[PDB]
Amino acid sequence: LAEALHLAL
Ligand SMILES: [Co+2]
Ligand SMILES: [Co+2]
Repeated sequence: LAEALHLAL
C-alpha cells in the first residue's frame, strides 16, 4: 500500500 499510494500521489 505504502508504495502504491506514493506512486499515485
Ligand atoms: Co519504495
Ligand atoms: Co518513489
